[PDB]
Amino acid sequence: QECDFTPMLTGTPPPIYNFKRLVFTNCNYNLTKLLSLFQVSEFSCHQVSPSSLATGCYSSLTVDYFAYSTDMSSYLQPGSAGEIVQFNYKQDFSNPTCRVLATVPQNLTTITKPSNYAYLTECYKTSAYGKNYLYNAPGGYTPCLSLASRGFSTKYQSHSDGELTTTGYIYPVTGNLQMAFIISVQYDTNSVCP
Amino acid sequence: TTEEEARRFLVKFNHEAENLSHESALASWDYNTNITDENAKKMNEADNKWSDFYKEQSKIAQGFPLQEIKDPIIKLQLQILQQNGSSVLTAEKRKRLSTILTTMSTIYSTGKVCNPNNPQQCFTLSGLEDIMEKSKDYHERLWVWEGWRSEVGKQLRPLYEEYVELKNEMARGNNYKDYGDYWRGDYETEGEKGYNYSRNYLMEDVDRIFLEIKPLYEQLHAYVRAKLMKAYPSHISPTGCLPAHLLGDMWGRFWTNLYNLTVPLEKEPNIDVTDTMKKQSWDAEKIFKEAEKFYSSVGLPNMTPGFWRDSMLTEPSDGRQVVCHPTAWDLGKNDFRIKMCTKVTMDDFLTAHHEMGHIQYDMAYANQSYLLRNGANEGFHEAVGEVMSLSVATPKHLKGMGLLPSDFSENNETEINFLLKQALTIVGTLPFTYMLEKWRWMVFEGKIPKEQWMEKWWEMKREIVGVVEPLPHDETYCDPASLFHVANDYSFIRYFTRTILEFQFQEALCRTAKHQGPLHKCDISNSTEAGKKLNDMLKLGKSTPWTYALEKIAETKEMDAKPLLNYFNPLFRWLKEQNGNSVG
Ligand SMILES: *[C@@H]1O[C@H](CO[C@@H]2O[C@@H](C)[C@@H](O)[C@@H](O)[C@@H]2O)[C@@H](O)[C@H](O)[C@H]1NC(C)=O
Ligand SMILES: *[C@@H]1O[C@H](CO)[C@@H](O)[C@H](O)[C@H]1NC(C)=O
Ligand SMILES: *[C@@H]1O[C@H](CO)[C@@H](O)[C@H](O)[C@H]1NC(C)=O
Ligand SMILES: *[C@@H]1O[C@H](CO)[C@@H](O)[C@H](O)[C@H]1NC(C)=O
Ligand SMILES: *[C@@H]1O[C@H](CO)[C@@H](O)[C@H](O)[C@H]1NC(C)=O
Ligand SMILES: *[C@@H]1O[C@H](CO)[C@@H](O)[C@H](O)[C@H]1NC(C)=O
Ligand SMILES: *[C@@H]1O[C@H](CO)[C@@H](O)[C@H](O)[C@H]1NC(C)=O
Ligand SMILES: *[C@@H]1O[C@H](CO)[C@@H](O)[C@H](O)[C@H]1NC(C)=O
Ligand SMILES: *[C@@H]1O[C@H](CO)[C@@H](O)[C@H](O)[C@H]1NC(C)=O
Ligand SMILES: [Zn+2]
Repeated sequence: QECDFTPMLTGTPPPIYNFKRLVFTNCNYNLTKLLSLFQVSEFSCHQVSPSSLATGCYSSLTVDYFAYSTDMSSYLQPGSAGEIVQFNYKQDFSNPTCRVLATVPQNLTTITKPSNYAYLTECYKTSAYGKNYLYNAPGGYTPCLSLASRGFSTKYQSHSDGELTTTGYIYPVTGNLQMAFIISVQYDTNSVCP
Repeated sequence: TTEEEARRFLVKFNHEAENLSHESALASWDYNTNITDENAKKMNEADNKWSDFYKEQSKIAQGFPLQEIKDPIIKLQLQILQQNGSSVLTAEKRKRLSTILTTMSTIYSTGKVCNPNNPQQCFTLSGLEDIMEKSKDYHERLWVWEGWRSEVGKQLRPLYEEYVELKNEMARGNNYKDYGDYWRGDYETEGEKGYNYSRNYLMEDVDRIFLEIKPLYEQLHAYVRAKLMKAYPSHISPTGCLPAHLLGDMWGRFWTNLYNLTVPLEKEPNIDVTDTMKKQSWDAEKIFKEAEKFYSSVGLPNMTPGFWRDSMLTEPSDGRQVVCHPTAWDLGKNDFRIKMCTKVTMDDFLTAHHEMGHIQYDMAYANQSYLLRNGANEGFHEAVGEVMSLSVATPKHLKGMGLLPSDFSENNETEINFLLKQALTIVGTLPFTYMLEKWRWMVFEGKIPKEQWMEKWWEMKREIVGVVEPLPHDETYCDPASLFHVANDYSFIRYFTRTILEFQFQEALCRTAKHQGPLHKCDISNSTEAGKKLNDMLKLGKSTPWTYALEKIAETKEMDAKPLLNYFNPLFRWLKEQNGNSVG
């Protein structure tokens, strides 16, 4: 039996700090038909060839997708330290993974366009001695997710719960919608096969 | 306890300040890059909100006596809030002081000097300064010099006399001896063993540093005088002081403009890469990405995406009015920007690195408490900025980038010309700064009575700087008030220390990079070890004594002029042979 990539083809893709994760097990997947629906701009895979990803039996498959501008590709790379890799999303390289940056074409009408591209610029605790920053675990969520869920109306707007403080940066989306996918494979490994 | 209450008060102060300061800074930025009436009024309302909050919070910090505070950081932040300042004056005197300050600033800003023989030709400050910076005629410079001295500075004497007494009254109200002591207190710290510094100790420190530096200035002064004697025959004595109006600028602050008549050999052509930059199709974005690449090569972080999206790097094409002055902005909540209208030239190439050095220093201590996000003292930020432009300007860096051909030939003549130009810019201004601050300190203290302000001033001008006035000036004149920093109430010692520190940093960064040969040929690029020990000092902010921060990088607690003399060793050795026995 196969599995549907329809949940990632409907609705408005979430922002980077609130990315959406799909887990697939015991499915006959077709990756060649998924990337054909997008205008793939970048495909960089670690510990697996881009062609080698499409074939082979894995124990589990994971897809973390969010809305992310392609010109910010340099801030999502390994070895780069910044707000994106610390307060928003830190890729886990323990398992074979690939990162895809693709632009949604006009044909895809089931994907709604979010009003703005948004991310976090800081997430910390405050004390008389300064700021104690909080950093994401590889593949995990920011501790300031509950505060960020209130939404940001302007750039560098901050939300505070008395202990945690978070700041958000937003900017309007121009043209088509640019999306980011992180595909991780985990190795019984006969569950998920092409 | 009192310390726990101080800690929670500071926690809530930080919480509110982090929002109010960014709002004020954003309003100011929106005004500066887009000049209009609405932007000005929004800037004013944001500034008023911040000022009211800060005053109401400072009224609360007075309830925590510092004798019961032990932590060196809570006490440090409470010392900043508890300051009174001009609020110690008796209501009427504060308004009178504000009126005097505005009157002096307006009088300076509205200078106007007319030609004695051509009354139709009247020049403002800018067109008058352009005359001094390019003229080569004795009387044409002399009438400009005397006119500016007797037009703007002559009417600031009655205001300056009252300014001195009101500033002394408020400083004595702030538990100081005088206003010069108030200014000197910016260098005072507390420490355990040798990390403490006094405001009664800066005077002798700068005195001994100037005594160390004076033998180089004597050689440079003798060389410049020997060349000027040929430039202006029959007006300069073979062994006398240099006339005041012939030293390039209005006040003789910098001797750079003398380079054209002081260059050792006109045959040797200076390095210029503006033509190559235009030929390779460079832009503002390419210049700033090259600067970011240079700073990343030594292990410092890259720029935030908001820096690239929000900063203004070129003059707008929409015709918006912009205050075009190169500035670096730390607006608050992880928001760093640069405002400069760049062109494709070498000077802009160096200023990009300077401003990015400012930005990197700002990014370093971004996690400190609000009141402790500054340099260790007033000279650290500019020294850090300039120590990068020191390394960038080297032909080794340009050759590595490819901005000049790899077949470029480096001979000792070019090294001597480069060192001489730098000494004209750098060494030639230290005596001016030293004597100006010394005169101000003596005036505020009271060692110079009001009846002999000029008699002493020019006297010092002949003993420290070696400069003689062209015309006698009575006590109706106030020549030092003719300067910007004097009429506009600015401290001037910042420029004396920020040079002494500068080279003290550079040598420390060239010993760690394992540099071989002369110090002026040192490039710290592709050296993560130098960046590590640099960021060790940059991360401290204002939380430590500036002596501890100085030791973190330069491995010394005391400012020394030996690195500055070591930088200019080849020039000194050449100048000694050129002058012979003419020094004096
Ligand atoms: C502010 O940051 C200080 C130093 O930064 C931290 O330590 C260095 C060694 C690195 O690990 C760096 O990534 C860290 O950010 C802290 O020592 C200091 O405690 C911080 N301020 C507060 C209030 O916690
Ligand atoms: C996967 O989808 C592509 C889309 O064109 C199709 O050509 C291919 O046959 C599919 N492979 C399968 C179902 O194994
Ligand atoms: C799909 O996109 C193509 C290329 O833009 C266009 O020609 C075609 O009409 C689109 N189809 C639909 C159903 O919108
Ligand atoms: C400049 O300020 C005016 C004030 O009305 C504003 O409308 C305009 O958008 C601003 N220009 C910009 C941001 O380019
Ligand atoms: C500031 O003035 C107040 C009285 O208005 C005084 O209690 C306080 O000690 C002064 N602060 C300092 C630091 O001297
Ligand atoms: C530091 O304090 C000691 C002892 O009080 C004093 O002798 C010394 O002069 C101080 N250091 C400086 C640099 O002023
Ligand atoms: C020095 O000469 C150069 C040409 O080599 C000229 O551009 C510059 O303006 C001159 N400077 C002065 C102060 O005369
Ligand atoms: C730094 O190293 C890189 C690669 O190792 C080289 O291309 C570059 O020229 C070097 N920079 C300098 C200023 O020598
Ligand atoms: C440069 O060195 C040469 C020999 O290499 C020497 O003859 C010449 O005098 C030197 N010139 C200067 C300006 O120091
Ligand atoms: Zn600067």
